[PDB]
This record gives sequence, C-alpha cells and structure tokens, in this order.
Amino acid sequence: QESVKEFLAKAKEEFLKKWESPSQNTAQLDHFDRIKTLGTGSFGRVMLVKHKETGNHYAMKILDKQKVVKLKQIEHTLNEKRILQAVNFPFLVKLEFSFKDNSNLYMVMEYVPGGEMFSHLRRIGRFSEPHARFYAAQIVLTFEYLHSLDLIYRDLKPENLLIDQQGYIQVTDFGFAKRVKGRTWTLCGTPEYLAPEIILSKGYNKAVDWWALGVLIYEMAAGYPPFFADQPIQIYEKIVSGKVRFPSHFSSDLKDLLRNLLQVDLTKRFGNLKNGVNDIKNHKWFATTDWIAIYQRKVEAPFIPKFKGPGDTSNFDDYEEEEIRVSINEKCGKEFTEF
Ligand SMILES: NC(=O)c1cccc(N)c1
Ligand SMILES: NC(=O)c1cccc(N)c1
Repeated sequence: QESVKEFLAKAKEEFLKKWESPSQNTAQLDHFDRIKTLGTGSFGRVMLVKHKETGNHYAMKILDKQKVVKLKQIEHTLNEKRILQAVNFPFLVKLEFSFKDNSNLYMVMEYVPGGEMFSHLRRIGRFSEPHARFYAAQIVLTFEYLHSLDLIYRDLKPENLLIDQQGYIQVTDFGFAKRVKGRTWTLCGTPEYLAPEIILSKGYNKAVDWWALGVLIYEMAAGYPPFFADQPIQIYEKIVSGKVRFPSHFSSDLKDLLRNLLQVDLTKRFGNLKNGVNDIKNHKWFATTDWIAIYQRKVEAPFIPKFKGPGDTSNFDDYEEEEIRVSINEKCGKEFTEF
C-alpha cells in the first residue's frame, strides 16, 4: 500500500541525512559511573553504567582499538557506529551517545533490563508458535526497514535480541551490519545461522538475513537450531545439504514457511523474490498477525521479563570485573578518525 511506500521513503530520507553527517563525541567517560559487566567478547565488553547527573542507566559497549585492529574489525566497528547513529525503528536498541579516547571506542545504548531472548528460550525450553510468531513479526518488520535502507544486519541470533519492559524485542549488536547496494563478501556471523552462500564464499546480499530468520524461527519453536552439530565443519555440511527435519509438533504452516526461508537456492528464498517481504507477511503462518498493531506496540506480549527496576541486572549473568584503562598515549588514531 502507498502507506508503506511513503513510510519507507520518509525512513530513508531521515536515515540518509544522519548517515551523511554522523554525530560524534557526544559524551565522555567520566560522565558515567561503572556498575557491572553485562557481557564480554574478544575485543570489547558491555557495561551497565549510570549517568552521574541525570541518574539514567545505559549499556555502554567499550571496544579496545588495538584489539579491533588485531582481529580485523576496523571497518566493522565504523559500520556499527555510523549505522546505529542513523537508524530509528521501534525494535532497534537506540544509541544514545558515542565517543572515543586514547584506548577505546564507546557506544552508549539504552539499557534493556529484560535480558537476552537466548536466556529466556533456554530457560523455558521452546516457545509456542504464537510466542515465536510475535517475535518473528518484529524481526520481519525490522528487516523490511533495514533492507529498505540498503542495510544488511548479518548477526541474527537469540543472544542479540533483548526483551524490553513491554515484552517486545530490541535488536542489539550491529557489529556486522553494513550498508550494501548489491553484494558483499565478508565471512561473518555465527555458524548455526550462516546461509549457504556465506559458507561457500559467494558474493551475497540481504537474502542471508531471511535465511537467518528461518533459523531463528526454527530455534524458537523447537528449542534448538535446525543444523546443529559438534564442530563448525559438520554444521556447515548440514547447512549446504538442502535437508532439514522438523519436529512433529510443528504446524504445517510453520514447516511451509521454514522450507521457503531455509531455501538453499538464494534466488528462490522468501524475502529475495519479486514480491519481497510480502511473501513472508502474507504467508499463512502469519495470518493472525496484525502488522500495524505489532509496529505500534499494541499487541499484548507473550511474556514480560521479571526485573525490579532500570538498575536491575538479574537477567544478565556474572563476569569477572576487569579494569578498563585509558592509555596516556593515543592508539590507532588514524584508523578511527571518523568515529
Ligand atoms: N542494550 C543493552 O541493554 C545491552 C546489554 C548487553 C549487551 C548488549 N549488546 C546490549
Ligand atoms: N574504566 C572503566 O571501566 C569505566 C567504565 C564505565 C564508566 C567509567 N567512568 C569507567
């Protein structure tokens, strides 16, 4: 409908204005108190912080510039920040501030105290189809938005989907997101979620996100992903094979949708055909979904996470609290000039 076309045209206009003139250097480290480590990785960490003047809590992603360089993530980190400062959609975590110092890059996000979908899914076992469908619809709309801006997300997995106070999704971690007209080539993403064309080193496009949605829906509804195995090489063999087995409890509609998302031929995969996202939105598995009501957050959620307030970290796990230091000397200044 012209309504969707005009919505997306305005979304692109607003994205492009911020994309062309990114914000920079909008806070500094000593504006915040450090509260707790919420997550770690090979080149950074995410910390719960509190702004010392307003009292607001945020999730601060801290990336070590030297480790970003070593692990060949320079362009990826520049992508992440430039994209996040430019997007605006109900199911994307908002970047509130960014800055850098001699040692680190900082992305200060809205804090989502409900934690990762991953934890809730593993705790409950599997989600009912209505519950999985509620989350899936949010991802469908989010990908419609991102792909219309020529953005590919490239890291869909339960760990990157936080549950907010209303029970809705907030997608976090844009470390692999990229603005791509046409194809791109980088091997990235988590093994169980990789499309065949990534595994086979092809030039790939937004169809990889629709493949990953199939994996996510399967994992939400089954409790385990479709191509599981013990080593990555065995996972990859299963992914490229064209074979998937479905639990008997899956509905026929769910199986049909999944065969079309988990289509190994990218030219036949739902989301990548002439009808685009509408092949997904109009599929019978989504017949009960009111797309506008989801976008407007008017649907009652399946599940409201339990938490005590905006400083509650109970839905995140415990990590060694390590020092974060800032060198007296600037590191990697040239590489990160635009950040
Ligand atoms: N935005 C958040 O609350 C958050 C928390 C932990 C990890 C990430 N990536 C984000
Ligand atoms: N140095 C640190 O680990 C840190 C993290 C967050 C806030 C502040 N002020 C310091």
